[PDB]
Amino acid sequence: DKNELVQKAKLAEQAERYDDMAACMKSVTEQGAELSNEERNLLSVAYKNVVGARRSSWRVVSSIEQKTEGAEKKQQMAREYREKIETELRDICNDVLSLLEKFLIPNASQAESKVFYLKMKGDYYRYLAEVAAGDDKKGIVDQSQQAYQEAFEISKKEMQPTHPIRLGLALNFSVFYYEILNSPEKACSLAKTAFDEAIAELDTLSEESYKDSTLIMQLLRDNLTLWTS
Amino acid sequence: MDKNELVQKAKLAEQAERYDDMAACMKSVTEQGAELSNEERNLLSVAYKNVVGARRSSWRVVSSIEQKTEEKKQQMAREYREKIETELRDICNDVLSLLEKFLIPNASQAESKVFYLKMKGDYYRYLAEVAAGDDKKGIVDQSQQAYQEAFEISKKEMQPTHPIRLGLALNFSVFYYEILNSPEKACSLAKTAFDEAIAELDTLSEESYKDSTLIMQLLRDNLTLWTS
Amino acid sequence: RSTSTPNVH
Amino acid sequence: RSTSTPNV
Repeated sequence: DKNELVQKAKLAEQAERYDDMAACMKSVTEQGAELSNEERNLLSVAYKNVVGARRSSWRVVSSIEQKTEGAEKKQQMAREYREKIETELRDICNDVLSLLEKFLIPNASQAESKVFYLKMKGDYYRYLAEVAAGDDKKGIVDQSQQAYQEAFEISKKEMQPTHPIRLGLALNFSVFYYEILNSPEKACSLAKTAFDEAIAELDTLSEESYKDSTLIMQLLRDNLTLWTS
Repeated sequence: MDKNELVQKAKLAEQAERYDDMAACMKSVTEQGAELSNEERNLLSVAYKNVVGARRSSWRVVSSIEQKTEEKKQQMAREYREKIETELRDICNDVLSLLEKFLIPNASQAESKVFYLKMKGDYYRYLAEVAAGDDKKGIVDQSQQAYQEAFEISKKEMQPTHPIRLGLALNFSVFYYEILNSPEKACSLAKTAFDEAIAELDTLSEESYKDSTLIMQLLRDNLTLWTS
Repeated sequence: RSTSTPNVH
Repeated sequence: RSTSTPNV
């Protein structure tokens, strides 16, 4: 019952149980019908929290693995755990990504929905990239670039420069440039122009998303200052 | 796998904030039958405290929602509480049984006896937080008795400033306030453990002063809170 | 570490 | 809410 599955999802969220939360919204999406946008947001929160817990564990242990340059035994132990954490992290990304390919992107009927799910697809391939090594990696990076790019094209054409979603896409796509493709200048100019373009049209801000747009603009500018360091 | 390897795995898991992994490691260390070193003991305690801690904290949130929904919203909140509850009893039963089978019987010196008897008091207390029915009065008394024997062994064999003694008072006092609903016995217990330790700040050491003073601060804060 | 888009939310 | 012994 999509409305039960959704009500439990918010219960899961208040209890800080994001894997339960993510399981509810997963099965909602699987009912094959277009997600509402309170629904869409519930799915995005769940999986961002579920995947983010693994990303953060990965980074801690990956770091231990590098600070233990043999120390072979400690380094072997760290490697093994890293790879165990990776495989949780890949299952999570593949889960999301198959939801995107199978239901959410095909059912997206409005432009804002397509930019949102294509960004999300850019995001989950980027999390796979953070963690890919070798043969896998170029393919994975290409897919992330391609989703962001498509999203970026639609959002430039359809949305106001201060729209939270267009701003967030520019934020994440610029992060992809800097962090995954090691191209800081491209990252800086993508973020600079998204910032400047939103300053040029502050009249387009609305009461109900004012807050998010404003926060993302600040995050754009903070990365820039970090990247120019 | 061998003890020392499992310990290092527990420390990785801890560092990665993956406490279920951490508890699974230390459980299996315990299950080997050897008496736990006290680094190990601490690792077992941290993993399991963080594992039940999450449940305890989700239980409280969903319980709060349940009591305050007056539909079929309440049915859904009840079922979720109960699911959380059952995970949480599975966590306390597990520790409880590792305490009965390995840890309490292997405990050679007074210190470890107090430590584990305390932990047995705590995990019964977590069961008590969550118990309804005929279950309850027995869970409680189990807790009270683990604390009480722990308390006696500490008043006789540890200094007033031992962090493990001080910690028992702190939790024993919480049991009194929160479970037995005896605020007056709780304050008296905390206040005497605070005063006796404060009269001996000298005798603290470098391995223990941070822990002993921090617990002392918490005895006082609880005192402040319960006198309101 | 660069900052990406947080939850609203 | 009362405070119990934290982790070391």
